[PDB]
Amino acid sequence: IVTLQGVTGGNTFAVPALPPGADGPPRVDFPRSRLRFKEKLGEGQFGEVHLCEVDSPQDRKGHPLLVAVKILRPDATKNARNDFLKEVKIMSRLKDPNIIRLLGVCVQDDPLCMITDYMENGDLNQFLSAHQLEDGPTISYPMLLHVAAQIASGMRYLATLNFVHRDLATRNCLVGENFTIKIADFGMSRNLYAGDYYRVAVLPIRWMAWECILMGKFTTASDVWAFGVTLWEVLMLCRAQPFGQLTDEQVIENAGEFFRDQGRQVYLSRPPACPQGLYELMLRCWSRESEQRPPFSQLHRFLAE
Repeated sequence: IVTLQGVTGGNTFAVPALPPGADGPPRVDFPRSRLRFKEKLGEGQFGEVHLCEVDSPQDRKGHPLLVAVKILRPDATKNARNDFLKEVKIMSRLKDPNIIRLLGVCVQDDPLCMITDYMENGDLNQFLSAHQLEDGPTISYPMLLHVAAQIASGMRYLATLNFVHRDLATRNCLVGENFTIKIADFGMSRNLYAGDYYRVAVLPIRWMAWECILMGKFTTASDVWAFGVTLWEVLMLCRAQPFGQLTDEQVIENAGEFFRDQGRQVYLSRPPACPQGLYELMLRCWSRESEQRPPFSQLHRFLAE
């Protein structure tokens, strides 16, 4: 019923009817000549996402600035251009330390470009999956909770705006110096994460709540379910895929069992690094009834303290 993929490949947010801006993007277009291509993160139907460096960004500090660049095709239809510009207005509202920010745009010419901040160490799945827990590089358990706490605060902020992410996961959490986290939305565009999506729509079924799969009902409570799975990833140091032993069909089968709720379902097991109390809170995010799932305000309080 619902497609989540945006025009340039990434996933889009579910947003209320937004008042016209009267906050917003920069009034001046970003000089394209200042974008040095580095890599192609992913692609969509009418565009692509690039990683680019920027020299002398005054117009981490000493090194060059990494940025993601959404690029619409020059031959994009008027509907595609309107969709891209809907994404712009949404990303222009995002102003939080743990959320990516719209840094510039290139509208007055072709192709349409969206410049957003990008973190130094790429996404958290690739970075964390190489670490091991302290008794390759190592990470402490307090630093893990520090990562999870930032993700909670990011969603808490999105919750205050009535935004719904609909594709939260470690692959959409960007990491930089000192385990600074910024939530983003590029993973859906990446070949590297195809296994995380089921073709139909193309959906991240392993992170979706049962009502997203069986009714297409995405809400803040369904982002809490995804945050539950994401927290599980972090405490597993991103070593395995959620329900990785199951096929994509068995994952939909399992969603029906969450709905039937007769004990035939299976939940993710407690990660070795996870205390009992944190696992219990993790399980509350997977409650059958949306209302029984914790709010991000309460998740942020537990993880920060």
